Amino acid sequence: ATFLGLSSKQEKALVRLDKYLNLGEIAVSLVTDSATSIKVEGRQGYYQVSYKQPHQLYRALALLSAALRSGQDEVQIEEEAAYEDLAYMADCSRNAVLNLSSAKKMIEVLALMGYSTFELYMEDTYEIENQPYFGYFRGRYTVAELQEIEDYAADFDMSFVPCIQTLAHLSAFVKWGIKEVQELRDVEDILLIGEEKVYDLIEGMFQTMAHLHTRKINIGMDEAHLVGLGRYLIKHGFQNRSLLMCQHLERVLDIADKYGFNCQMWSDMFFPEETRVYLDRLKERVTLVYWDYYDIAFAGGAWKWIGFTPHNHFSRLVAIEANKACRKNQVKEVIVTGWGDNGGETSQFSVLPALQIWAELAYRNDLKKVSEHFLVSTGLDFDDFMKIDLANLLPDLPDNLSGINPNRYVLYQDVLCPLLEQHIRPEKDKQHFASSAQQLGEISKRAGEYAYIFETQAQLNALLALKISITSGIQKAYRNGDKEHLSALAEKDFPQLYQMVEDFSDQFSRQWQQENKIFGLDTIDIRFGGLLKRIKRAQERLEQFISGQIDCVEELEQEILPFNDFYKDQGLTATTANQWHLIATASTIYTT
Amino acid sequence: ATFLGLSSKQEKALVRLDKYLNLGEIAVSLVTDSATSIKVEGRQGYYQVSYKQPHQLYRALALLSAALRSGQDEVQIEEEAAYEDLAYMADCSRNAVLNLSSAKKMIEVLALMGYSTFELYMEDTYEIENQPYFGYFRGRYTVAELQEIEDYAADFDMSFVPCIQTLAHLSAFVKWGIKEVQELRDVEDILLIGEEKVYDLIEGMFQTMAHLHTRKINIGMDEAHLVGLGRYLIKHGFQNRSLLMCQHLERVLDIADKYGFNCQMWSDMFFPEETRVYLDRLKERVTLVYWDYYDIAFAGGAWKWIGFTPHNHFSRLVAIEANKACRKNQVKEVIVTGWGDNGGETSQFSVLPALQIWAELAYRNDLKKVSEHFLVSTGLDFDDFMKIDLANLLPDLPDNLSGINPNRYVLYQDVLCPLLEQHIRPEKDKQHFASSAQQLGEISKRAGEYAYIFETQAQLNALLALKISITSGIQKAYRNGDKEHLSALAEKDFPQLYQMVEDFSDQFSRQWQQENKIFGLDTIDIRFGGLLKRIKRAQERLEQFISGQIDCVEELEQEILPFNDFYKDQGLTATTANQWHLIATASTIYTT
Ligand SMILES: [Hg+2]
Ligand SMILES: [Hg+2]
Ligand SMILES: [Hg+2]
Ligand SMILES: [Hg+2]
Ligand SMILES: [Hg+2]
Ligand SMILES: [Hg+2]
Ligand SMILES: [Hg+2]
Ligand SMILES: [Hg+2]
Ligand SMILES: [Hg+2]
Ligand SMILES: [Hg+2]
Ligand SMILES: [Hg+2]
Ligand SMILES: [Hg+2]
Repeated sequence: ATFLGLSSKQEKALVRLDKYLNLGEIAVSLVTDSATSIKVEGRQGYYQVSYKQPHQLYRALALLSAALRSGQDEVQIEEEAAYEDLAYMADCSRNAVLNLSSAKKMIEVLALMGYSTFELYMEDTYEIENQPYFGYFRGRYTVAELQEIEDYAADFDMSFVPCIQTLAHLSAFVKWGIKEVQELRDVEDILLIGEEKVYDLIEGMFQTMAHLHTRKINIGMDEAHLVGLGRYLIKHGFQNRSLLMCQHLERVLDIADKYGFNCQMWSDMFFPEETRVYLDRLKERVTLVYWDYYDIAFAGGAWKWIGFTPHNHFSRLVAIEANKACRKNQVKEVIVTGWGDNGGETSQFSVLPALQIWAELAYRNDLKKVSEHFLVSTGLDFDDFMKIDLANLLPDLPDNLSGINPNRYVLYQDVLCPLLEQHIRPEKDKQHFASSAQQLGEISKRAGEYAYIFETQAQLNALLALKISITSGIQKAYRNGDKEHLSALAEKDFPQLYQMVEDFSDQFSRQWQQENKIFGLDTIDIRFGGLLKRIKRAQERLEQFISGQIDCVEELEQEILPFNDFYKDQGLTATTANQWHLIATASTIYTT
Repeated sequence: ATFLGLSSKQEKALVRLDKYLNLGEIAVSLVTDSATSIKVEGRQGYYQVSYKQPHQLYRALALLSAALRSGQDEVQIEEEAAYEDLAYMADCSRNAVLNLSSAKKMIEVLALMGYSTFELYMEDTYEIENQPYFGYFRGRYTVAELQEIEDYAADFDMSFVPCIQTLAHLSAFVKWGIKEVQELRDVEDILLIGEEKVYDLIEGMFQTMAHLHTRKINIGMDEAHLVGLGRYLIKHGFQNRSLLMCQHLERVLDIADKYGFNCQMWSDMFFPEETRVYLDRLKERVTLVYWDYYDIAFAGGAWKWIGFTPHNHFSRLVAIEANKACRKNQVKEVIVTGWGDNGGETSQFSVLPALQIWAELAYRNDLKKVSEHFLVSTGLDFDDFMKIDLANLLPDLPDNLSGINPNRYVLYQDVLCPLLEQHIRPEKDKQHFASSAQQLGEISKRAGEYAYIFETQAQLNALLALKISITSGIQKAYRNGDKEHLSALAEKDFPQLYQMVEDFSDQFSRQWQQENKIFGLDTIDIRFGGLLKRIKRAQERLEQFISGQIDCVEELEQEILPFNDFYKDQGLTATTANQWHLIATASTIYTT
């Protein structure tokens, strides 16, 4: 395709986007026009594209590309976006730090979908001068790295917003047993309000970020129960948390003003006479984000924080209702969040379908074109990609319940002491995982550049089917005194499970290294390594029982109880279990 | 030996103690006499033994046995013990639950040393009716088990005291995501003061213990910072912790009175007008224990809570000074504590030397006979046994600093990302571990029934020497670009280290199963498994660097910082690091 009206910047962007767009030998002319967000009109090889914001050029061209692919000659497309800003925020704080190459790829995909803004969630994963422990061995971003990511987004006329923490959720930093860190602490993951060394740290934070072009930052500042209740209380006595939050936020905003920043934060804080007055003054100096995944921006969820497998389906359900509500309430700004809770085990690209869904709702208020446009963004079929969710999609789950994550807890639970066993239907769930493995093995064959993430999932599902088979088989066979069936498992199925887990670690490690810096993979080595050792223990214990070397396997004599009652009121068998250390063992492991 | 004056009970005890005592063909007559704790007098095969308390018969006979072994014919021994009660408390709450056979062996050894009382520290590791999650998958003791242990001690005229928790330090119980448990919580490891369901639980505790003969119990009740600051504060607003502690303790003592129990607790609490008055009333209803390991009982330390290797040497140093001070202040009761912090990795029998030390100080006020008497108790040489400490006994450490535990952190630290590296002297420490391995290999050959614990230590020390060699070798070789030296390590030393770690897990597992119930070993499988997987990663990463498949190993490019500054003021290189999850990785692992 050839163009008239391009800037040199747009020329370079189109060189980068060429592999995605298949515009062919057509002629395109560009107009800037704020009558509508996007307009595409033309026929017989000559098209005019108009956009309101420059970044919207790239979605307009995706719509053109899709329309032509559909075999249209005549094109007449018009879109008025509901939101002035549409952002995607990746988590780089949960062990998985997006590598620069992956950040670039994501920026390109977001450009094509219509996002205006890229955000990174960094608790401690950016360098601060004079704070060598901050992000120590975490793969923290250098200033040069953050600049490179920012500048790459700016090349597509996209904005960049760092999402940091200025009070709480700094657990990876505050663990260091060095005075210059411990003196910054209130309690648990919370910094000490009123400590000048804490305000020194926070100025360091802004000094790092002042090296970027952006002057928009998310400072966190959500409310935590224990704020003011640790070393603060010892220092100062008890104080109204609202009052402390007010003290702290003013200090932070004064630092931010010094570096020219505009601050966004969670609304919580703003849900005694003189503190109410303080509150009303501060609210005017900040933008608020209202979160819900299940002068106000809305934060929606792209579900990739529940283990190894995302929930694009659930994301779609809530996106549809959230979009209605945001429109009703004239919301100007939406941030789609890609959290990574408790180890960052889910692919950074696992939620491309959810991302396209939100783009479509924002621009068209429907999903009528989601497949066609997703094909431009990814080169793949949307329904294929949506099957990435399968390890969570147990047959007959209610579709409106969140967090149900058997992908993770079936994997990590013990074999001899299976804490989640009563939440598993051993035939029904096993057959689902077995079938899912087959479906994903086929998709991976046609997934191209994304095949690697489908391979991980195919292997997980096959691993889960066999793990349930062996685990539930042992419980039955042991209860019924069937040493013959136990010997068979020990001889054939155990070595097969062990090998499958090893192969799964090798595949996951390929996925991780493709997407993330190497830092953080180590926690997963530990978890996989522990699982392997426990599988081996299970085999060994059974062998000793079969051979008569022990008279019973005490693990298998224990009554198993429900793991939690989170979905007891809804009557589910499956559940949500999303902390590895509570899934893997009933013993102490972190505690003293 | 033949006896006059024995009860049938004493007859049975002497049958059990026969393998330890080598009295030969002598004649012994027994007298009860409170003029002194113990008296042994006689010659030419005829001896008279007098004791004040019945249990002291067994130490008296140990002293006789030792005196005869020394080739004495004429014996004239007299001892006046400084303390009316001398107790040993084993930890059964840190993952390692002493099995019944080991409890019996320990009781026999304590009898011979002169202890009056055996205690078990059980946070959640005893069954409570109607609380199925309490001790769930922990190897909690049944009532029948606690009875069997109590009765075995009573057979030697020894008392039994359960040491439980009635407010805090219930972390393994409160983690269960079930309403009937979560409703019992204040915050972290702390039960909810003022919740009637909490008082129901505590009555369950006493109901279990009321099945024993003993009516002496330790209820814990130490002070915790966050008492009253979690769900309590939400329910009730802020309260003076002293006042809450006072409210709670009265309730507990009222329950205890109902079941006939006398309660001991930590003194902390007793370090507004009307609360001071409450305090003074409650103090009269309880016995207090004053702790220091570094109407008042003293709790001394037998150091076995710092990893895989004890510190009998440090225990001796503090025992000597603590004994002086307890005598000066007319203390009537001493409890030697065998804590198991953070996984119970140290042998339950690792501290027999410390135990004999305290017995000797209590009965003789010196250690002049420690070897001779220890030979009766264990069948082994005291100085041999003291070398069990070697993995902690780095040359030139100051002998008065506690917790220095390179046995644990050299083992668990990463290879690619060694967080404790600056606290290691790679030649000096490695040579110490190498030599220690040799010394312990020789001792194990002559250790008899205890050989297994020396084998564990010999293997640990050899493992540590090689792990330092490889780890520091990689840091040097990588910094100096020496891919040849890296290839050598990958080819020879890595497989050797991996095998040594596997063999060490197999040996530790034999030690564990000898001493403990199977529950808890699983956390150690996880830790060992993770270490194995990280060793494999290290090899793999180096291989890819050597072969040119990657251009750098980013892990090895990081500046290493000190791990902590705990002993910075004293100028040490070694340190104390005693939480596995902070040693093994800088990444998040328990956090969300
Ligand atoms: Hg954000
Ligand atoms: Hg304020
Ligand atoms: Hg506030
Ligand atoms: Hg919305
Ligand atoms: Hg909304
Ligand atoms: Hg058994
Ligand atoms: Hg105790
Ligand atoms: Hg009171
Ligand atoms: Hg008190
Ligand atoms: Hg003492
Ligand atoms: Hg003392
Ligand atoms: Hg590199």
